[PDB]
Amino acid sequence: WTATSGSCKGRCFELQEVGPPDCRCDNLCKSYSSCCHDFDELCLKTARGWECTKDRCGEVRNEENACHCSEDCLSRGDCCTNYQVVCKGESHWVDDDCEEIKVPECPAGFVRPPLIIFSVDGFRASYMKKGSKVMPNIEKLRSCGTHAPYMRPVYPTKTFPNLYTLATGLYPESHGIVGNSMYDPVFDASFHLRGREKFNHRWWGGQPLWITATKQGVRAGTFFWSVSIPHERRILTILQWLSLPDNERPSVYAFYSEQPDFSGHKYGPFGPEMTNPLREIDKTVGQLMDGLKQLRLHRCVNVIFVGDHGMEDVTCDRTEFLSNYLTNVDDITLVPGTLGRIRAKSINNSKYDPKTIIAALTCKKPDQHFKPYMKQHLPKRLHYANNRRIEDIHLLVDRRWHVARKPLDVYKKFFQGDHGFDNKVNSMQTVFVGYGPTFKYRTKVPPFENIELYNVMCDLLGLKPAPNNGTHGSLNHLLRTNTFRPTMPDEVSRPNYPGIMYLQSEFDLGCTCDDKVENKLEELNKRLHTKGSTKERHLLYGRPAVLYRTSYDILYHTDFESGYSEIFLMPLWTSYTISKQAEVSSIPEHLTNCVRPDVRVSPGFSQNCLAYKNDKQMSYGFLFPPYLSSSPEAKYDAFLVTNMVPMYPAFKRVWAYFQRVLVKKYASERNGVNVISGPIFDYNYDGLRDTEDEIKQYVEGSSIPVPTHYYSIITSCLDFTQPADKCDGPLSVSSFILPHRPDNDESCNSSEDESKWVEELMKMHTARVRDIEHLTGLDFYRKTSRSYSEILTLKTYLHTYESE
Ligand SMILES: *[C@@H]1O[C@H](CO)[C@@H](O[C@@H]2O[C@H](CO)[C@@H](O[C@@H]3O[C@H](CO[C@H]4O[C@H](CO)[C@@H](O)[C@H](O[C@H]5O[C@H](CO)[C@@H](O)[C@H](O)[C@@H]5O[C@H]5O[C@H](CO)[C@@H](O)[C@H](O)[C@@H]5O)[C@@H]4O)[C@@H](O)[C@H](O[C@H]4O[C@H](CO)[C@@H](O)[C@H](O)[C@@H]4O[C@H]4O[C@H](CO)[C@@H](O)[C@H](O)[C@@H]4O)[C@@H]3O)[C@H](O)[C@H]2NC(C)=O)[C@H](O)[C@H]1NC(C)=O
Ligand SMILES: O=C(Cn1cnc2ccc(N3CCN(C(=O)C4CCCC4)CC3)cc2c1=O)NCc1ccc(Cl)c(Cl)c1
Ligand SMILES: [Ca+2]
Ligand SMILES: [Ca+2]
Ligand code: NA
Ligand code: NA
Ligand SMILES: [Zn+2]
Repeated sequence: WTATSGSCKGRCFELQEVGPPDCRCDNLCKSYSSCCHDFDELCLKTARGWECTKDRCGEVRNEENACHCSEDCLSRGDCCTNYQVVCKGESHWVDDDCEEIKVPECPAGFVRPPLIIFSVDGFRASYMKKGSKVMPNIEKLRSCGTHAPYMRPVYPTKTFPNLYTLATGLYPESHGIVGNSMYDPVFDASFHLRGREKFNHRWWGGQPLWITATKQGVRAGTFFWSVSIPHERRILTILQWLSLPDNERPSVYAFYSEQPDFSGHKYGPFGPEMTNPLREIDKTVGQLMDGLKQLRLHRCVNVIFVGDHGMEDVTCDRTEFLSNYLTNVDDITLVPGTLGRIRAKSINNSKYDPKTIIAALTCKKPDQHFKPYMKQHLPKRLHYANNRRIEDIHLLVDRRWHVARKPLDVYKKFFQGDHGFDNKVNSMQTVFVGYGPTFKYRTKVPPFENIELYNVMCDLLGLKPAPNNGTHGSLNHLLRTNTFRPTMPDEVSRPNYPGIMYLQSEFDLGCTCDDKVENKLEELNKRLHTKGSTKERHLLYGRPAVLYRTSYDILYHTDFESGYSEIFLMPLWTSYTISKQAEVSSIPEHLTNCVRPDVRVSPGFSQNCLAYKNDKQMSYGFLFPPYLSSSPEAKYDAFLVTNMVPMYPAFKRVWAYFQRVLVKKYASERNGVNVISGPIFDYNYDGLRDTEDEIKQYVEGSSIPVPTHYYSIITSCLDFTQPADKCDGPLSVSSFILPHRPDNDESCNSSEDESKWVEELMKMHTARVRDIEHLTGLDFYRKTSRSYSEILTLKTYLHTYESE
């Protein structure tokens, strides 16, 4: 109940919402149907439209008007945005030459440059080039300020998850807005874009920027807008708030546009009907900039022009129906469209079984346009599993397609565009431009992820960010000033450096090796290798730091270095360099089943071969590949028990092809590569290193833990004219986190030769170095010649494998 018979007189667009049942006059009152009776008359004036004209100049103030052209309007802060142009002979902001903003040029009383975030729904990255002739204000922001060619949204590429990620710096699994529609089984409640459940604060986790600001004494209202307030009124409201007295004036403002998304769903991303919405958004940017110019704020405020996601061609004929795969379709609930989420229709149905649903949806049709996953099996780069609102069964939908439960859902529900797909898909990429005194001038920056922007907005406002998933400092290169200068994290565990401490006969591991193969010259040589004489070749960027408490040993060898965990009985990391000239060899016949005790490491802290013999499901692989040994003699080191890791035979197919074929291909293409590989344990799918007591699976009868994934980080010189091991400047990286699965059901073509499917798998599981850091508690690139912020940028890089 609202007592709507209070009044908005002197209260229009108040920033502090008032409490029920009192009537409201803030920018969200319409959403709650709680505005006072006179809100439209007083706060939504439209008389005489939005523009000054020659005849209005110097008019007697008429309080009925939408905006003013009387002489007093500048001091009232309520001129139409083109007032000075029409009436005072000024130019539009867009017609002024760009001039570098070296310092804030702000009116007296301004404590800091204000931040204005201008969010555009569905603004696909390629609009910035393709629409540039019809968007001159946006083109001036872009060309004169700091821009990226695109910005990567989060998955799913839907509105609410991305806008709330922009506000919090958090992945959707952590802030809790995991889709535009959600069911929370603990609350037993549902969230939808339409309706009121979404007003309940219990859905919205993390700390959005307006709360971060408010807590730290910086004034800031929410970034939401009632859809029915026209854009011209939103702009005039912002300009009015900027005219408040110093003690009352916010420091952060948000404008939101529902375009071009609204039209893009109707017409497709490049429908001829799309030109006019792009023109109208550009006109709104022009109103804002002219308005700022009038207030002498156009060289004071920092403006961010940012989108939530792009838009793809999608029509209802490209729909897959679950009723064509499942006999039991009425026993499931599907959240449909550009992603699928499946759960049981009834919690009382004891015959519901996820394994049978997954199997019925796996590789059933030749050109099947979706792929089912248990959520823990989704690519780790999506960070889309650790929330009870995310159903266990997920469908990754191909770009341009939908999935639905039954055909009647699609015709008893027009459209030509949609979004929501994998966030690496080119059509889903969106936009970032920063313009103002704190951003750089005429500067292009590489693409980056939208999770990084919260920290930068905190930096722009002098705020300490709440804990988030950005890597603070990784976007320092966007900024002229206010950079954040992080220190590297402190190493928590220092390594042991064991020498030869055990005799062969102390081992009873059930292993064998034909290595009894028969010199002062070359014996000192082998000793030096074990002491670390080649370490500068194979550990190019320092050893990784271990950021938690544990017991581990550094082991040196001719061809590779490793950090060996006495707790997990395997390396945490193994590092090796492969030059462009390196030669690939075979595992010799006499060494096929060779495993050798490591006399530096106790039998008690070693794996054993008998466990692998007994475990009929589990085999083993090696982290440093024997195929890339530098010599027949060095090859023996590759068969050390301390280089062994547990591997399902299905996974060994993947791993062997990567090691035998792809590493050398990369070294050939990149002029040498340095590779760091290792295991990952994430049994609770939280994206974070498991402790020993979280491990759900061991090699049968043993204490050897089974990794959930295997990673590799492959580094070389950005200037590929220099070899990876003699690189003078910036680095180039690609990484992956491959799921360690006992089948290749994910790869529908896995019956074919590995050259037809393995690299496709690896691309799907591409990762940032930062993702591996979270998953391992290791910190890489500790010893380089590069600035720490540059290294943070490198750790956030994702190699996406999309075309231009
Ligand atoms: C991305 O960045 C974020 C932000 O840094 C990272 O997330 C943090 O990760 C931490 C570890 O997972 C986690 O720390 C836990 O916090 C518990 C207190 O949590 C509440 O308070 C905080 C602070 O205000 C708040 O933010 C939380 O918000 C979550 O929960 C509400 C729902 O109530 C949601 O609205 C909100 O969206 C958010 O949900 C997300 O996080 C929770 C986990 O907290 C998930 O379950 C959700 O699915 C969702 O992802 C909370 O309101 C604290 O109690 C925990 O401590 C327990 O565990 C530690 C382990 O160190 C142990 O030492 C303690 O003893 C304790 O154990 C006891 O409880 C156990 C569980 O019941 C029990 O089993 C034991 O036996 C013990 O009794 C823990 O410290 C932190 O909350 C989140 N923060 C956020 C915002 O998500 C994230 O990791 C980053 N991602 C990557 C990939 O890097
Ligand atoms: O603006 C709209 C549509 N719209 C319109 N009217 C609304 C009225 C109320 C509320 N609620 C206020 C109380 N509320 C909260 O206070 C929670 C959010 C932060 C912590 C508590 C829960 C949410 C949300 C909306 C809303 O979405 N869409 C654009 C947009 C802009 C910024 C962001 Cl971040 C997002 Cl996700 C979406
Ligand atoms: Ca959107
Ligand atoms: Ca974990
Ligand atoms: Na076995
Ligand atoms: Na397969
Ligand atoms: Zn949309």
